[PDB]
Amino acid sequence: VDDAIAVKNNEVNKQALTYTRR
Amino acid sequence: VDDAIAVKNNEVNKQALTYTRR
Amino acid sequence: VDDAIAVKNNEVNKQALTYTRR
Amino acid sequence: DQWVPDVPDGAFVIGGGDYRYGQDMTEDIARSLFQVPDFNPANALLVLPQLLLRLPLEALQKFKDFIPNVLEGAFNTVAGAVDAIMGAIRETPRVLEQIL
Amino acid sequence: DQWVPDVPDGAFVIGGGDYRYGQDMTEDIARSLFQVPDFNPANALLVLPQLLLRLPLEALQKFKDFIPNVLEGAFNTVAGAVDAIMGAIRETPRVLEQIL
Amino acid sequence: IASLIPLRHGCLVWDIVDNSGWGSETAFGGSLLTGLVRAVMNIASDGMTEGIDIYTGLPTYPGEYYTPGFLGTYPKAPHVVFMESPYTGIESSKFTYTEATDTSFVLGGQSMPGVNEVISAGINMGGDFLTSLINSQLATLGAFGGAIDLPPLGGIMDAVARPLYENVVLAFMEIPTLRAAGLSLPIAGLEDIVTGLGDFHYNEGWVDGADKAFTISAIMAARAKQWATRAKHSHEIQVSDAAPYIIGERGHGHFWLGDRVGTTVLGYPDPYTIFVERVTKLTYEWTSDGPKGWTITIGYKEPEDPILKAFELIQYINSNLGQLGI
Amino acid sequence: QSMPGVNEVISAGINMGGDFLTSLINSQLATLGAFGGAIDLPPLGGIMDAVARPL
Amino acid sequence: SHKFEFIENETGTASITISLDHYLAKWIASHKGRARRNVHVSFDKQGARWTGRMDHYDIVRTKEGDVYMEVVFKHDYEELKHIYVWANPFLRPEFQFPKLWVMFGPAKWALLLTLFVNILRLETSLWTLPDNPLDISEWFPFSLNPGNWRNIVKPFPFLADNSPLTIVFSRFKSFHDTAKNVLADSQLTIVCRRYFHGEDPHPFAELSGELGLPLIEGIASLIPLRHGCLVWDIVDNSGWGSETAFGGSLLTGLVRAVMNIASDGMTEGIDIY
Amino acid sequence: IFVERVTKLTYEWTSDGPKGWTITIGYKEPEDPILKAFELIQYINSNLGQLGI
Repeated sequence: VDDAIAVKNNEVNKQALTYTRR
Repeated sequence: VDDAIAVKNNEVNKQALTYTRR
Repeated sequence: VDDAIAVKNNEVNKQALTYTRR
Repeated sequence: DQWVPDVPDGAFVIGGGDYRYGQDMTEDIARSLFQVPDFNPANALLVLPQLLLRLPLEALQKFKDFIPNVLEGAFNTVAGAVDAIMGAIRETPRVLEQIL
Repeated sequence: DQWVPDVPDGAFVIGGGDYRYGQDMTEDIARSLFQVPDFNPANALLVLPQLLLRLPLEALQKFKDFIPNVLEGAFNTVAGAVDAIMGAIRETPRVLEQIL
Repeated sequence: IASLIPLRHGCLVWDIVDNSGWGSETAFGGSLLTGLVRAVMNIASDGMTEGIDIYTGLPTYPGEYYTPGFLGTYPKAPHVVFMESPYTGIESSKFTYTEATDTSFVLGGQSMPGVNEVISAGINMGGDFLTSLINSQLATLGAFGGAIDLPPLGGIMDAVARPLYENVVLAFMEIPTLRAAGLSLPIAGLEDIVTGLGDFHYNEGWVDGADKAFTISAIMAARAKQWATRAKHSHEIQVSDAAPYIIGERGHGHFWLGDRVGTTVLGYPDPYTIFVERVTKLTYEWTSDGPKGWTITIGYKEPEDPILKAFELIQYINSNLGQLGI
Repeated sequence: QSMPGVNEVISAGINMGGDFLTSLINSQLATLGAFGGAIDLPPLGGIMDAVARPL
Repeated sequence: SHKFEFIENETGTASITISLDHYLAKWIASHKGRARRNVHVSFDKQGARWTGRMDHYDIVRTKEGDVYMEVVFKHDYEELKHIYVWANPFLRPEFQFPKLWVMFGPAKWALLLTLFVNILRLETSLWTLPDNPLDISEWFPFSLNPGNWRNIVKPFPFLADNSPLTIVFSRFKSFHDTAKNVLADSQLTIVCRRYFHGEDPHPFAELSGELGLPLIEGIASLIPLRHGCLVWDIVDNSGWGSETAFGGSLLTGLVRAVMNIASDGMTEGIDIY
Repeated sequence: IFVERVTKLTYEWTSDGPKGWTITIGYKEPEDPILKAFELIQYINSNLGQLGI
């Protein structure tokens, strides 16, 4: 379970690069 | 399972409508 | 399953206090 | 209870004030507050005190040391200050007085 | 290292500047910077140069083409410009000059 | 009435209701042993401190509480207690207490209406009346062509002065509070005693200024920040309908949205204590297995999903961002 | 915020009103009659525009 | 269970999960029982001390029958988010000139003095500022009277402050928002430790000398501090401008280096020792 | 060897004993994207407060 939540988090962190920059 | 994260995602999407509009 | 999402939700709420004051 | 907010300037209160909760406000009345009046040589000294009445008292109090024979405490209010200033007007232009 | 930023205007530095880290600042001192001085006919030509010293060189250099007998490069600084403008003052009003 | 004031089918009728009798008579807490304690609040003359006065008389009831077939709460006399003592029917609960944070409020950014104007007018009047006085009696400028009038100075002085005085005078406010020293608070057990935060507390918090509220009333703007930073409790409970209590509007249920209801907390040091606050949220759910019952939030609670707490902050930002554009 | 030029047209007209009024009065009609001699009424346009601005 | 987090230049958080039948959980729940209502924790381990203040607590009863309390605390750094750098600390809100607080100096001095003048304001102090207000020799005898204060700055000698020359500025920013960029560009850490009587040495004691005598004798009598006083300091844990290492090898060791900002202000040279 | 500064420490204890230390070496973004969102919201609120002044 916590592994699937960790995978879902890594996918959202990647998609959030569309909407963010340093 | 993916379905349980998907169900809770759908509930948060319906409650976010308290706070946002087109 | 739902209890694991609930535990992660409680931990995020405790970490959000770095970034917020009510 | 004993604490109540102070009523803001121009805030509507029961009965609607002057302009009836704003329904009787018009562009003509509003422009009359900020615009300088339509003036001509027949009206100018009636127009002047209507400009001086816009002014804050601490601007008008720069005249207090210049007007002769000011009435006791006249510069304590804006209407008294404008009355003191119009009491000092002489009805000939400065150049004619100095030629004479 | 070889790069250090420019000290901003009026910034505090070790020892506290004039106003002792701002502890010696008062409303009377601060108002003296932006208020026009209290003036009367006995003070006015001493008051005038204190107003001219506020001004930038771009404002004062628009008098340069009018003043006679200016010293070499006098309008290169504000104190030198105000000294030149006060050299152009005559002790009678423009109307009395023109009548005579 | 229906012939004189016709209203179409579907007309949305708006009203405002007073379900918190805080400034007249209500209760903030009590005991299962001896009942709820009736009290009143008043704002004292600084606008920030609220006094609590406790009624010594025997409780009275609104006339509806005698009428056949009535059910419902009036804030004069709340009655509902959700007990978490033995034989409780509540499925799950979370009870939260948040401490008061801030002890003085800082406001401002811009000077009050007219302060900048009164200064600018004085600089216009001083510069224009000075060269008027000089040109009229004292002096002239000797130019190459003859005498020159000194120009009016009031516009150029006002220009060079503006950076040095604009938003200097009456541009900020600090409002203090009795939080550190001692107050009586509308929390069960704090109504009659005086308690303060202690000598160690957070010092200052900024009152948000994007709609300029401090220029209408600085006290009211700080009342809103005092409220946001208050000591508070909330209790979220999951319960099935209509035993003990019916959930429904006044006349049909024992309580509704906005009503004062009481509850007890399972492991609390004083087991009979009733915490009283208003119902802020109600949720009902039905499935092909029947009802899941009601989720009730008693008192004010932040969204449990932290993503919804992110949306709540973003709603406040878009509202402040709109007024900064005006 | 007003369309561009609208705030400026009003401000220009208030600057013209006070300055041309006092120019007209000092040219033909009056003087301020101070303790010594006589005084011109100061140009009023800037002070009118300043106190009118928030309105 | 318990959890606690330290963050560089940000508010860490901590939490305790506890049984409701614990006598301290009963003490946390009974807000009647505390006249001085705030609750503080310390976690002490290997000379490190996490200290902070309780934000909220939950009493939770789960569907499965488990009843417990969660207490949540914010780190003492949070004080800096509830302290504002006024345009002039020495004047009323009604009159704020000059319009910007601006200071130029070594970064440790410029930040710590900007904090010290707002701590003087918050402690309602009438003390006349010395030429250098962070020189300890000016604080006694019977000069600063710090004995009742909640917060204080650690004083130090100005001629030893090697931290890079910089500008600190505010017009009613929080101290956190004021210091954010200065600390990041200077590579500096702010640190706070609460003084506990009967277990800590006095915060300002140091043994400098040939014989190692105390530098000021009787310092606890001269500069009294209350129990729980939060002593602020700034520490230079990145020697980037003097000597440090950015990399190296397990075979041959770390490579020692210095960084210098070149005259355009943007490019940094690296000089290897 | 990569050298950088310890920017975060975290310690956790349970009824099973210590879980040890999470050490962050160098400046890392929050792992949970929700905390990345709360970090950008803190930045906006600091800016809105200065735009109001």
